[PDB]
Amino acid sequence: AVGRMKFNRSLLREEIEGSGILSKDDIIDVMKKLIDIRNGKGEVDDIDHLGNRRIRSVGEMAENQFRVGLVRVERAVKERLSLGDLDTLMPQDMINAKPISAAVKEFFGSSQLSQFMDQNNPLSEITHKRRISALGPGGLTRERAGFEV
Amino acid sequence: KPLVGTGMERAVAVDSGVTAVAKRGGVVQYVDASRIVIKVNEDEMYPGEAGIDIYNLTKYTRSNQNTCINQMPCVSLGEPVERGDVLADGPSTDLGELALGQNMRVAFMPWNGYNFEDSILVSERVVQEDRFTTIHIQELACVSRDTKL
Amino acid sequence: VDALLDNGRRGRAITGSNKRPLKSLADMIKGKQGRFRQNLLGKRVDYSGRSVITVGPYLRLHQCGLPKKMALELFKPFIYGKLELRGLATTIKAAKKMVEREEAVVWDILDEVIREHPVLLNRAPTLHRLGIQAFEPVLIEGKAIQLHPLVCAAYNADFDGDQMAVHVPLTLEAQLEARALMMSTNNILSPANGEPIIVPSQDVVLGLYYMTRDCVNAKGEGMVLTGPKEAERLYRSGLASLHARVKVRITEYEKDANGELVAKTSLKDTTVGRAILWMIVPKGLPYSIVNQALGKKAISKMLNTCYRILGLKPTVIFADQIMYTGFAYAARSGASVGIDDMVIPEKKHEII
Amino acid sequence: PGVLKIVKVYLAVKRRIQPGDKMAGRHGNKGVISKINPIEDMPYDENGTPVDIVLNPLGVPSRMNIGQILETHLGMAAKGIGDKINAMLKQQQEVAKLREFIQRAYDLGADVRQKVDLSTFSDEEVMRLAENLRKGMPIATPVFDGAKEAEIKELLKLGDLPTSGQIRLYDGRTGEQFERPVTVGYMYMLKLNHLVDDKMHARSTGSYSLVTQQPLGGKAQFGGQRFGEMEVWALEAYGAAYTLQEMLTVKSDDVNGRTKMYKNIVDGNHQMEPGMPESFNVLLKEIRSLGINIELED
Amino acid sequence: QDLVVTEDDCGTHEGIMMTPVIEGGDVKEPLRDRVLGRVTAEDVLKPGTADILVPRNTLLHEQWCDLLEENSVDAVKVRSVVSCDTDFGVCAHCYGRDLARGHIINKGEAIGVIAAQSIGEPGTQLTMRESSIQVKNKGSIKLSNVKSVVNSSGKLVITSRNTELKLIDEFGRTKESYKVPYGAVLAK
Amino acid sequence: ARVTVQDAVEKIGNRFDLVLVAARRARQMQVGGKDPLVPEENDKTTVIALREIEEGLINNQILDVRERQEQQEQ
Amino acid sequence: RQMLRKATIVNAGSSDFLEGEQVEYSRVKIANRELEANGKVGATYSRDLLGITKASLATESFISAASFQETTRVLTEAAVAGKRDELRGLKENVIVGRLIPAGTGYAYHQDRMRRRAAG
Amino acid sequence: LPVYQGETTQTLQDYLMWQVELTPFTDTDRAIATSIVDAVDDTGYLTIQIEDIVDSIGDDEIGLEEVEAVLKRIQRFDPVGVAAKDLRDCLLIQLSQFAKETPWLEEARLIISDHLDLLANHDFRTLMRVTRLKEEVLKEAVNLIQSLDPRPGQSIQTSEPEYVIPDVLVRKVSGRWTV
Amino acid sequence: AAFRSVFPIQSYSGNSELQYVSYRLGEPVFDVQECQIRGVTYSAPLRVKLRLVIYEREAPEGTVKDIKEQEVYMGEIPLMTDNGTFVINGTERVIVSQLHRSPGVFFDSDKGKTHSSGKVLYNARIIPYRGSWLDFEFDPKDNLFVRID
Amino acid sequence: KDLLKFLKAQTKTEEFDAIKIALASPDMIRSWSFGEVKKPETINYRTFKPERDGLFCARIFGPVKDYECLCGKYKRLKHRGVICEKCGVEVTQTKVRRERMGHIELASPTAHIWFLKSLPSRIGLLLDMPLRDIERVLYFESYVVIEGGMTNLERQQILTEEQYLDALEEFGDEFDAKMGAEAIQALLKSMDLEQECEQLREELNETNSETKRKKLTKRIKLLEAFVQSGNKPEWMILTVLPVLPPDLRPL
Repeated sequence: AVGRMKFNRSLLREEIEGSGILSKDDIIDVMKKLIDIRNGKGEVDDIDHLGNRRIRSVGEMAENQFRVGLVRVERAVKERLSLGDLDTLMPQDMINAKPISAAVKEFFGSSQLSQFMDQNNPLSEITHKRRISALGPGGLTRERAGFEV
Repeated sequence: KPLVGTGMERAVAVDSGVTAVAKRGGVVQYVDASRIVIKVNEDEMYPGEAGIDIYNLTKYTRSNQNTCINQMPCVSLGEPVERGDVLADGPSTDLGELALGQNMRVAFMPWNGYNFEDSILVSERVVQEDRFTTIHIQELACVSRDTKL
Repeated sequence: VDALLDNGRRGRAITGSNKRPLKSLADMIKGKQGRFRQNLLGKRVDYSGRSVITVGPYLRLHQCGLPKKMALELFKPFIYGKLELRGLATTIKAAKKMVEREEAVVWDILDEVIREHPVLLNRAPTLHRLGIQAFEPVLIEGKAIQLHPLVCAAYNADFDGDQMAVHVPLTLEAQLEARALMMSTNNILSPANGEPIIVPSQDVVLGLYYMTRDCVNAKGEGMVLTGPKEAERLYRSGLASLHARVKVRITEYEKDANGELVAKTSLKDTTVGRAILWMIVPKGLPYSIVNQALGKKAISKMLNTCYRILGLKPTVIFADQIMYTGFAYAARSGASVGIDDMVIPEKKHEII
Repeated sequence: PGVLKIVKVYLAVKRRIQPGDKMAGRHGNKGVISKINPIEDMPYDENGTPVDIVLNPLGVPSRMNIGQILETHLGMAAKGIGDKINAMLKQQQEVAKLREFIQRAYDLGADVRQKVDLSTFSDEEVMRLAENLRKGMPIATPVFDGAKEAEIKELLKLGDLPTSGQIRLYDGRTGEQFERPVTVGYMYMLKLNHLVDDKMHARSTGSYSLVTQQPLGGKAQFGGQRFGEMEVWALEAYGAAYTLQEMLTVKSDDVNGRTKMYKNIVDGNHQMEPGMPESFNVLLKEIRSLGINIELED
Repeated sequence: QDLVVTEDDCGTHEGIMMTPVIEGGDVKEPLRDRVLGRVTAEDVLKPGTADILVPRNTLLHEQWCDLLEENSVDAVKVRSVVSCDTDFGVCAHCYGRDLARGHIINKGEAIGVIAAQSIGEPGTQLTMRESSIQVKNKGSIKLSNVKSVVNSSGKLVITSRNTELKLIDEFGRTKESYKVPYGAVLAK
Repeated sequence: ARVTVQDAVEKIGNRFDLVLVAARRARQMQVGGKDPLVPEENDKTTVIALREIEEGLINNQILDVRERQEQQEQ
Repeated sequence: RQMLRKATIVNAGSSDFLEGEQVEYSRVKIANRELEANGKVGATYSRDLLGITKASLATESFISAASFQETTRVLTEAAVAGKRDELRGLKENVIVGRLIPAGTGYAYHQDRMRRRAAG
Repeated sequence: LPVYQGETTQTLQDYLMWQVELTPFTDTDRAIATSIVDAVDDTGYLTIQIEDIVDSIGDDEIGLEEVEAVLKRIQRFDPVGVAAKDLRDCLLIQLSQFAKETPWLEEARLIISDHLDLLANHDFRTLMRVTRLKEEVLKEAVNLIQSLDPRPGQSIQTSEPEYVIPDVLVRKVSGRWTV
Repeated sequence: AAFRSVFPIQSYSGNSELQYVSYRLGEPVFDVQECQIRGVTYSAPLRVKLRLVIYEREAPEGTVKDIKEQEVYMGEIPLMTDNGTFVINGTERVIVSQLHRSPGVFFDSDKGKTHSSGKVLYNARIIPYRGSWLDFEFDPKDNLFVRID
Repeated sequence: KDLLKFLKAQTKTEEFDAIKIALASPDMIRSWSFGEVKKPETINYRTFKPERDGLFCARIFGPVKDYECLCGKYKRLKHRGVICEKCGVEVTQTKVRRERMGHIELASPTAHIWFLKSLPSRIGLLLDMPLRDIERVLYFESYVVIEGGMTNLERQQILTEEQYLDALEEFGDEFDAKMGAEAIQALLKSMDLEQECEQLREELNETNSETKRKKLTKRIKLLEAFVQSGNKPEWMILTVLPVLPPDLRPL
């Protein structure tokens, strides 16, 4: 929805509130803007500008992992309900706490961002809690490929 | 705390969260080497709550960096304690200040060339002055490892 | 049978239950280490442990500082052989028990062994031949080997956190090779550009300049004498380097004849430090060559001139005495610093 | 399931400084512990105060960091104020008099913040605070809004300290009054996570690993630091073929010839036979075929 | 890896002559040490006519340098490696001492071993960052084969763009070139 | 012990055989049957060999001549 | 001096009508042929130099230059040659442990060759 | 990956040979020591005596005397009592290597010499009566003899690994054992 | 939001649907100190009252039965500490912060030496927060180049 | 062995100067060949005993861990020439275990594309001619014409399996069909390229152009190089192959 808002703003669409879907009208407007810029219509974007980056948070990462697990969970639920729908069982025919817990563990520990606490100094600890970096699944994807960054 | 200050050290010690805050406390009554019994005033003593604060912290916890983490109280007994007040000083804590540094009186003038550009020269009295004595903590675990034999 | 097409190379050729194919006999001969095995063999080493950082304020360059703790942690075979030859190791287990006992006589035997065989060390980075050198090692009982500031440039380091090297020229040929090429005093000037590699880059030259210069003219700046007691007066009172034109009977036995020195009596007025430093150096160059402000580049130039004139051993001796005397004078000054030493001109308030 | 039980045993180790330590300072300045002499060697002050920590002056101008100088001046001021307070306590000066002195110390300088003594802290609170602050004058400075250097000089004067701090000394080895009266103070130092003892590492003949009989296995135990290809190249640049070959063969993993080598070393022979390399033997054994490269030499 | 000191001498008068690096305004590098510690070819002759400065094979330790500086001769043909008539290794007459070894490099040496990193030494190197004519001091023209043609003005236009002057103040030493294109006119 | 090695280089000139001569004299002295012609001062055997070589008494021709004389005398 | 090797040729000159032959090998052959036996045997040659990475391909010690960057093709080439490594480089001698004719190794290889001349 | 991994006498066999090679011995002496060491059972004693090794070689040069001398030189090298060979003299060698200043050392030596049969039944009283000594007089000696380098490496000498391929595995899944 | 994303689960025309009423979070088992000493991966159980509703076939939304009583428990959630730390496997673990480019299309240039022909390309990159990333470059031949993922 | 020098003979030192590495002929492989093993097992926990004719098998790949044999017969380091009747393996020092790679014959070759098509077909370029066809000459799906003058097919004539069958049906016993061991390459090794070298030299001399002078003088130089070598050209796909020594294949 923020991505749709940014797309609308780039299309100057006043109704920034949009879905994650795409439309041909946006593509046509984008092609027109690119052609105009080729003929001269504006300046190029700038990643170094703070207005060009959308950071993510630990709660946000946890919610992302939770939804990532919920996607496969809903897929399995639909697959199970498709076959043998004639049953009045409690909502536990596909309630798999193990996959959810495993996804939670992978999100929590199994991540480069994740690391043990560094209380070498309490200030050092706090700063390590105050860490800000682009490395990970997104942001600094590759240590190579860039110098002005 | 080092002789000099920058003004944020007490706030730094607060924010580290290694000490114990007197979370709704009024007076420190029976504080032991690990057993701090602190009585809060009846107004602070929430209804159904005695306002009696029991603190039992981990002493000399083996640090992840193999260092030492211990909580040292500064109050003994029977003292009117402010709510949310730091109770026991942690590592690198002096009067509630996070200062991992000792101001040693010194002089900056190379002498007999015994000290080069990157050298440190100290005296025997300072060696006996026990300043910067370090307390590391190691680890050693064993397991049963049940076997068929 | 063919060089390739083995281990199911044709069609199926992967390991069972392993999506990664086994070391196929289409590639078994090349284990992928091979040439890279030989190269990693070229880049690897074992035992002869190393790594240290210390400053050898003493221990003149014809020497090397070696921590006594880790000392003989390798020389244990040499020490045991020494004990057996002296009989302190009647048996191998006797030597092991004595080593576990660590007798002071064991320390003495190790010292005797070291007095015969120097050691070789190298720097952290691998840049030039200057990082590795051979000098007379000595037990230091310290935690990091301490090196005279002489080879400061040689290791290409800055007395900061770094790891050194430890070399054991076990072969007699190895010992001779180290004492010939890796020998520290064997290497003087930078063979690369031909320029003199060795030069006191620290405040040693600053101490010399303090010696060979005057503030303006101190008390008794006009003192006239001969020179023998100049050390006493300069150290105690009556004269200082900060005084200018302290008259001094100058006599340099310059090698006027072919390989033969000739002296002559002058009366050069100077500062306290310059005249003393003049006596300190050798006899070859004129006192005027010493008589200067004693600049760092000038120090290097004088070093080159002496090396051209005199040779090696006198040059090494003069360099060592120079490091020592520079340390001494630098101590004599003290020379602390402060904010006021940086005086900002105030006219910039208007030029700005 | 593998272990029916697990037992963790914890041991804590103390640590004093050792020769070659790692001094640290928030003024960026880093220091390596060099040597500690008898306190006699330290130059005596005017009050006889022996030198404590000596900093090599030649470094500071290169750093362009006055933070050393600022720390010296401020720490000298704090230590002197604490000295005055302690002298008053030893003389057992009046509590109100000590409060007035501390208030005069605090209110001096530029206008920053508000504090009034003999009016705010309880007399018991004041006494406890003074006893707490019995080793120096507690100070705090803004990151970008600090005090004045002239204010520092005035504080030094108020503390009976030289405003620039410059002060001569009498030597500790010969007592000689060193020139250039030195400005100094209570300058902080810190320690580094790297420490001297752990860095110590050496070996003669350790335990061979499961690969190539080399010293390894992920233990800082008689390990053998891998040589460098540039390092080996420069070793060749020594031209010491006998020494280079020793580095390759003795400083290696093959313990097979180590029997002959140890026999030579114990006998003092210190000689190794040419033969064929263990890798050369391995390649010759793993010969895809024979050779048509010429087989003759010196 | 091919560096080797095997040939004691080349025996061939062919070589390379070294001259001072007169780069930019003046001599960016004088020819007083460029090949000082080298034994030249028979090119050692004094600036005076019929006057020889040194023999064919002779390394200018320190005295030949002084004599050459007196004679103001800027160049002489000298022996060199590769040109060192060896075809395997090099002439030691074209190898020299070049280091603390006062005598020339011994047989079996390898300056290429001493090389290979002499260039590599600047690992700390820094990278990635005809009208206005003036003379330095007194000096001659030394057009250096500049074709002169009848010009519109009363002078000889540079018919060849290879118009490179030279400011030789009093001897073979020169100050600056001040070369000009074919579009220039000789104002002096 | 010796601080600098220059006299051996001067007596040799090639700067390569001097260490070789020192090692060859040292091996013979350590194995036995050889007597140092220079007065010993509790130093290393290679040190004594280098000192004797620099004195002008040990070389690659004197050693060979002595070896030949010893072999012929058997 | 190392920047150039394996010079290009045009005329056979009774030696070979090829390109990229070692300039030193060609010169030794010319000295041993034209002056010695057949002055008419003179091959036209054009000296050439190129990049070092390209120069990595050509060498003498068959063991060498193969590990340099790639060997499977290099092994195939060396086998198709059957050519002599001859311990051509001192790096080859060391990787084999042979007396690298360097310094003390120079004298070692020299005495070893003196012996091998007698046998 | 030529030859996997291991250690000196990983299966209890090469430490003795390495110690022997760490000592001066001739080619025949080294061969006799190797015959003693390689023919050492999993109990650490020499599995095949000098006679068996000589017969397998069939060489008169490696005689019984040479093999015995090599074994005696390597009787206590690394560890003490290697190639022990029906270890009765190896116990005496361990006792002699142990300092003779130990109490009741003469009593222990007398017990180990030929009183082994009496102590085999553990009849200490009958053994003392046979030795004409007071019962438990050599109790310290008897205890020391018990603590006398049994099989030298003993358990370390016992590198007897475990191998098993049962045709079934009874998991006993919830009782009524699931075969 | 995350639960509502995967909240509706239905059968393949099986006349079955799934939903959730409310989630009950299980309280922590071992104390943070107790878990830490025990080394257990400290967490908090999560139980979501699910809603399994069975619709009678041939009955349009004709529900036959409801199993809307299953508190679907899906593992345990590791609570961020009061000190904020994560307690992965008991380890005081910290996951680093992530900064990513703002979702949407960015009108970039991607011109210059990248063109390697002295042509200024008009290459705008669409960085949607989900789905394939996009870039539409203006080729040197004045032809827009579209690349999907 | 008197053992007075067998221990001395165990350690031997060669000059190891100027190595020899190149191709060979199958006879030398048979010299390097020592034994034969059949099972594919590495190690067995049933008895913790060496596998019979398996990987690192007894009587193969060199000596045993101890001088004791795996069966136990002739279990002594003194025993030098005594070979255990239960299993014929070296009861000696284990250096031979690495120094004993084995080789089996089995008389069937295949494509050595590892060297034949190394980089840009290193050996294929040297072979030139129909390089790809020479690589596909085997397959055993061709049986190309090997000889036969009565049939209208060359000695070096291509005849795929269908082509070979049609030739056999038409010309009868008038044509040959090379396949199998080296396939056509067996005849090519039987063949001589001296005429090919002369033809390539003549073509380079005459057919001289931008492409005409190319790839043929290269072929001529490769032919001259092979002539200078002269080894069994059937070495590309030979008849024997090394077996990993027990101290060549680890765990």
